[PDB]
Amino acid sequence: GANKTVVVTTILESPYVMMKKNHEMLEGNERYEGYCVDLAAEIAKHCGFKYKLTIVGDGKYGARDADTKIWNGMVGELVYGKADIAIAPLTITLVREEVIDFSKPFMSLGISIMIKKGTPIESAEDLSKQTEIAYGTLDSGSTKEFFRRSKIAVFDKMWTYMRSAEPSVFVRTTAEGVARVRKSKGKYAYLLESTMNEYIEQRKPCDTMKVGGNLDSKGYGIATPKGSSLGNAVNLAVLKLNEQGLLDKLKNKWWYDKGECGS
Amino acid sequence: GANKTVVVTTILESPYVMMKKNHEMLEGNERYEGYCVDLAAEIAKHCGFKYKLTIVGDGKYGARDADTKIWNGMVGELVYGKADIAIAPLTITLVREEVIDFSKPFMSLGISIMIKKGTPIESAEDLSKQTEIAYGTLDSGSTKEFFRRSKIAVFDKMWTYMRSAEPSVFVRTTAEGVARVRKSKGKYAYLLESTMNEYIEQRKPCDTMKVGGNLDSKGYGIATPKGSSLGNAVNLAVLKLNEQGLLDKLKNKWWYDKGECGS
Ligand SMILES: O=C(O)C1=NO[C@H]2CN[C@H](C(=O)O)[C@@H]12
Ligand SMILES: O=C(O)C1=NO[C@H]2CN[C@H](C(=O)O)[C@@H]12
Ligand SMILES: [Li+]
Ligand SMILES: [Li+]
Repeated sequence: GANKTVVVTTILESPYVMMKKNHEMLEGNERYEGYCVDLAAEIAKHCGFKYKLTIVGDGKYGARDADTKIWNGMVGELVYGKADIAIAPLTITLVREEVIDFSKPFMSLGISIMIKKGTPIESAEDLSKQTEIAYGTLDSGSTKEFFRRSKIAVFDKMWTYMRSAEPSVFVRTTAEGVARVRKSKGKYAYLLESTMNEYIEQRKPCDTMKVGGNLDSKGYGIATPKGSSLGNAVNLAVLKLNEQGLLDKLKNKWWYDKGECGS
Repeated sequence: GANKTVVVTTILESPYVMMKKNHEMLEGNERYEGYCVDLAAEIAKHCGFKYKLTIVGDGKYGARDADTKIWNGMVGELVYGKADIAIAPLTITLVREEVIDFSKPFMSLGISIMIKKGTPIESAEDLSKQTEIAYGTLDSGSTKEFFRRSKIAVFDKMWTYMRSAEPSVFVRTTAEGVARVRKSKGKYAYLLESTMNEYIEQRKPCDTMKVGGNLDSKGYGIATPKGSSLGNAVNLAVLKLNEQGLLDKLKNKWWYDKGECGS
C-alpha cells in the first residue's frame, strides 16, 4: 500500500530525549532534543521514511505484567500495534527479544554504581559487606534482573538484601534514583546503567561519581514489531552509522561536549 | 527431516579456540579448548543440538573478494553451505550482516592500541603526529575499515599514512601483529581489538601494553546462514547466557584467571 508516516515511540530520559526548554513554542518533532532525537533523524534518513516522534503514553520502557500478561511501555506499544518503531535506551533482553525485533546495539553499556561524592564505597563488594548505606535499582528494568539471576556470591548477597529491604530501595525512574542519591547524604547508592551514570556525573550540581568497573556488558537496540519489514533496514542503518563514527559523535555531543562539571 | 549433527566452523585465534597441547592424543571436539569451545558447548546445550567443531578450511574470518565477489573464510563457509554455524570472534559488520544472520553480541569490544612496553605513545593522536614508530592493522578486518571510513581528522591522517606506508604496515594475523610489536624494538604499534589486546597483555613475555581508551564500540556475534532456522534459538541462548553471567565467567576464565603476568 501507499507509504505512511512512521510512528516512533520514545521516552523522556535524559539525554536521550528531552523537551526543549521552549517546547511550548514549537510543534511536531521540533519540540524534542537529545541523542535519540538525533538518532531517529539519521535512521529515518538512512531508511527513507518520514516519521512522527511520540512519547510513550504510559511513560514506561516495557515489561510484562505477571498476572494479566499485558506488556506495558514502549514494548507494549509495538506489541499491540500502537507504534511502528521504538528509538530509546531500551536494553536488549531475552524476554523482550521474544516479542519484538531488535537492531544490533546502537550503544554499549553495563551496570554501574553511582554514589554521592565522598561515600566510602568503591565496589559492589564494599556495598555487600555493610549496612549503613542502602542501595537499590530501578524497580522495573534489566539492572534488577541481573541481581536476581546471578550466581556470584557478592551479587547474590546484594539481591538478598535489596529484595527485602525496608523502606524499599527500588526507584520509579532514573531521576528518582539520582535525587535519592543526592538527598540521602551519602546513605543511598544507586545501581544503574553506565550510560546514565556517566551522563549525570557531568551534570550540575556535580555531586555524583561512578565508582568501580561495569558489572556486565549489554546494549540498547532499536525495536520494531516482530516480523515488521522495517526491521531489516533499521538494523543495517545502525551498523552503517556505527561504522562511520556517527553514533560516537552523538554520544560525545550529548554526554561530554555539553558537560557542566568542567573539562 | 531427521536431526543431523550441526557443523560448527571456527578459527584458531587465542584464547577463543586453541589446539590443546596434547591434541595429537585426542579426537573430535576434545582436541580444542578456549572461550569459544566452551561457548559452543553452552549454545548447543541451550539449543538442544549435537555438533562437530571444525576449523575453517582457509583459515580466514570472512571477506568478499572485490573481483570474484566470492566470500572467503567462515562467512564463506556459511554462505556456500559448508557449515551450519560459526562460533568465533567474528565482528558484526554491515557487509557481513547483509549475507549471514548474526546473534546479538556475545562479547563487546573496541579498537585499541598495543605497544611494546616503553614505547613513547599514549594515544592515537600521538601516533598520528609522528613518523618514527610505524603502525598498522590486520590486513583484512573491521579495524582497517574503521580508519578507511572515518571523518575524524586524527584517524584520517592515520589512514592516509597506513594505506601507503612502505614496507606494508598491515599484518596477516593477530599473532603476526603481536610478533611484529615484540620484535620491532618499540618501532611498531599495532591497532587491534581490545579483547585480543587485553589477552596478550597477560601472556608471557609480558612485554606489551594496551594504551588509551577504545576508539569505537562493536560486538562479536554467532553467525548462521541467512534465514537458517537455527538462528532464532542461538540468539536467545546468547542473551540468556549473558543474563545469567556465563559469558563473563568464560571471559574471566580465559583472559585473567589464566594470566601469566602476575595478579
Ligand atoms: O534497568 C535499568 O537500569 C534501566 N535503566 O534505564 C532503563 C533503560 N534501560 C533499562 C531497560 O531497558 O530496562 C532500564
Ligand atoms: O579487524 C580486526 O582487528 C580483527 N581482529 O581479529 C579479527 C576478528 N574480528 C575482526 C573481524 O571479524 O574482522 C578481525
Ligand atoms: Li526479538
Ligand atoms: Li545478517
